[PDB]
Amino acid sequence: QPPEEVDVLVVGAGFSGLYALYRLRELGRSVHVIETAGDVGGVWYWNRYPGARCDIESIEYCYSFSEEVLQEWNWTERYASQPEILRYINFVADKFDLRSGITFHTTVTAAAFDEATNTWTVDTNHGDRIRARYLIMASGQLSVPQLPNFPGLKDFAGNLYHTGNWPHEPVDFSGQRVGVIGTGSSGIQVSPQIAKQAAELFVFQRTPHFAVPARNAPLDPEFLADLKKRYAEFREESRNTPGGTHRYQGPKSALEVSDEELVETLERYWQEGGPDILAAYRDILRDRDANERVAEFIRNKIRNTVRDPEVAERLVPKGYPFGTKKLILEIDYYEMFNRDNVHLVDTLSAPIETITPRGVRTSEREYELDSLVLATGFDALTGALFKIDIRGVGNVALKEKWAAGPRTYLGLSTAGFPNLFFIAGPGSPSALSNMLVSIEQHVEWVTDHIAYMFKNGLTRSEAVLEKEDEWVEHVNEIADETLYPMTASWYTGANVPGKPRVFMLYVGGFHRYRQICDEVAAKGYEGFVLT
Ligand SMILES: Cc1cc2nc3c(=O)[nH]c(=O)nc-3n(C[C@H](O)[C@H](O)[C@H](O)COP(=O)(O)OP(=O)(O)OC[C@H]3O[C@@H](n4cnc5c(N)ncnc54)[C@H](O)[C@@H]3O)c2cc1C
Ligand SMILES: CC(=O)c1ccc[n+]([C@@H]2O[C@H](COP(=O)([O-])OP(=O)([O-])OC[C@H]3O[C@@H](n4cnc5c(N)ncnc54)[C@H](OP(=O)([O-])[O-])[C@@H]3O)[C@@H](O)[C@H]2O)c1
Repeated sequence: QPPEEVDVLVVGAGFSGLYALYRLRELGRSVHVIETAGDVGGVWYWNRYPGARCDIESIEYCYSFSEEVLQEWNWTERYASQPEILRYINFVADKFDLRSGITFHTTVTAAAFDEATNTWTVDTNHGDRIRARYLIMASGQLSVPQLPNFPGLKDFAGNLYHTGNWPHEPVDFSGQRVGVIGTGSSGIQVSPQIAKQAAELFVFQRTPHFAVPARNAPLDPEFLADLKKRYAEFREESRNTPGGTHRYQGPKSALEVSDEELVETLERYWQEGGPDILAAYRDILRDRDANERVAEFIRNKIRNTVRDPEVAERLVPKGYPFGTKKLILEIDYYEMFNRDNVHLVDTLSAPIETITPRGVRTSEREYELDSLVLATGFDALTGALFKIDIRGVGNVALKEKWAAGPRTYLGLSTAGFPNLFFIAGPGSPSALSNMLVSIEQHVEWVTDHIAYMFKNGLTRSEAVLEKEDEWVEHVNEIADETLYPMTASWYTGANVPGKPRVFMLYVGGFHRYRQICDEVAAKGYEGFVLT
């Protein structure tokens, strides 16, 4: 139940928030968190759908700031399930007594910067008004569920769910005719789970996403114990990579190798599982012909997965470069379509016309359903800020500054909004990275800066408008040497009608981005106006 005056206010208590809280306390600053949720966790509190699971190996997707935590915590599986990750987060929160720094059940609704006093005034739906010198937005990247765009949702007679705001008490689909709309990551995890309770499962595909097998496995406790001996060293290796994990960076071009070496090299990634295929050859993101060679191996893998070819070809991702939507790890998802209580409804060929109260009508036919699950993604990267009335200098709304796309210096800050910091968001590596790496560096960097403002008795930090401008053109130029901008993904805002179609992330790799952030801090925060 919030203070009235705080050195730094933080929004959200997922990985970013909790680290921010801890580190700002270690730095002898007053600090408080405001969080919509009932408890700590962010995505891992929200997304309790059955099947929810990490894409990055447990040993990678975790904090490194605390040596004790590395030592004590025991991961059990190659990819943590959501409850295990939530346990981890609750564990870390207990260990550093973080909850006394967090007001739960409370959404921030506006914030306005008082040029008179170099300070932010932050409002909430409960009615609290807090005044802070610095505002840290740790409100995540995928934290505002997107409904799909059509009519008669309100009308549906059965039960309705978004994966991203799933109920707390487990949901029973036993006996039910169930429909899932969305075959993203969330769709692909949640479906094989639902398929096991329900009498009939209908899967509403628009564009096929690319997925490879996770080959999850138990985590050998010998190996864990071993790794613990050199944990910090291992983490440090992950921090000096483009992607923030131990993925091997293929030195070769997917064009230079023969077909035989191609198939044989990719068959090895396929047996092993996980995302490392993305970096099998250096030019898979940089050259349509390179990418198409990998992409085709994948599609055949998918064809040979499903007994019936008609069904199989509808599962085959067509239209766009492999790796340019999030690459998805599947567990028994394609196998699922062999079960005869599962049906793939292709909405490319037969659009969804409306939801009726009895279910879902396409142009071809209607589908009667007792339950319907939306796995339809999130208003991404900007979604969550946009729900807060954030006003900068001159009373400029950020919602408007950014209306043609996010405009940031390093992603960390935007000009015209002193003392405002975005954690792991547009302008930065963000979700193109093991996010615990992207997130730890940002918190470190932001909180170093705040510590350093206080050390030097300064009170106003602002990004310089031309540097912001130079940063944006830079983010776009590098995006444009890759294949990313070419496709409609949440990365480009394309999953939301009317959202400006810009590739929003920094594609240079984490290591490079940190280097830049470091040279910047080294020079007294070049590109900021400090007063
Ligand atoms: C299902 C799912 C799985 C994921 N898998 C991976 C993965 O495998 N690897 C990876 O690297 N990343 C993945 N991520 C990306 C994910 O964003 C990060 O890994 C990380 O969990 C993000 O944490 P965060 O602190 O940035 O914010 P979030 O965990 O998104 O937390 C933000 C918090 O702020 C709260 N909040 C938002 N607005 C307000 C408001 N106005 N007032 C008060 N509170 C507010 C939200 O409720 C939320 O609690 C996944 C994302 C999803 C959605
Ligand atoms: C770690 C891990 O495995 C994990 C697990 C879960 C999430 N995550 C992370 O969060 C991000 C989101 O993944 P997600 O599943 O929640 O959402 P998505 O990826 O945006 O796909 C939305 C889906 O719904 C379909 N769709 C959208 N609108 C539609 C419409 N109007 N009509 C009909 N269909 C509509 C849309 O169809 P299409 O043709 O591509 O627009 C697509 O099928 C991920 O990338 C990860 O970063 C990670």
